[PDB]
Amino acid sequence: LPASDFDYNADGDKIPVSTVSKVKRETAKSAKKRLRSVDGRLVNDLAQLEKSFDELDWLAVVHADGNGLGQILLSLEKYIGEQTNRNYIDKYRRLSLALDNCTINAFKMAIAVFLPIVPLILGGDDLTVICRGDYALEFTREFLEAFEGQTETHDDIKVIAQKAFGVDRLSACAGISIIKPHFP
RNA sequence: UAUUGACGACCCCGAUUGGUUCUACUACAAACG
Repeated sequence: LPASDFDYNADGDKIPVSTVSKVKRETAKSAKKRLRSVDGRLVNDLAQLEKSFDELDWLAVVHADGNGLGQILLSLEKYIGEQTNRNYIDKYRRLSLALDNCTINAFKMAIAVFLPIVPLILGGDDLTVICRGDYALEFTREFLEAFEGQTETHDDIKVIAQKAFGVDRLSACAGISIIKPHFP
């Protein structure tokens, strides 16, 4: 885009930026708050990992994505049980909230493996975070074990998954880059 | 029953270990005000 505003690069030099880029950077402040608020152990900023954790020799972007919700929602009329509108809304709504809670709860469990971890996106059935490298396969194993364990026990998912796939759980998968800290 | 009647060199290397252990990329420049 054309330049419209000025902002500061990571070196702190003033640079030309678009109004798109400018409003994104303005909002990163409210984002970093909300992500940290999930758990006090979390680090607010990649800069704050660099402050608090100079020992790090590696870093890992984790990206994790929930599985099957789209096909369930495309078919949810089958799975609500009683074929009535009032039940559809309730089941649809609670299922959607339940997966957000499962992702949050599974995340607050998994971080016990470390806290040198910065969340980037954390909501719905979808997670991505910057971990301490050489703790991310273990954090993601623990997260995916805890995401299943959450969706097993979480009543609002349990019965639907049973009718959808014959087991009372959902699943998620993860990509784990594992990167040296200055790498893009 | 125990006689016949003297010659002649050999060995030339043999057995075994034949790799073992550590370091396997490290900082960077692009990420981050």
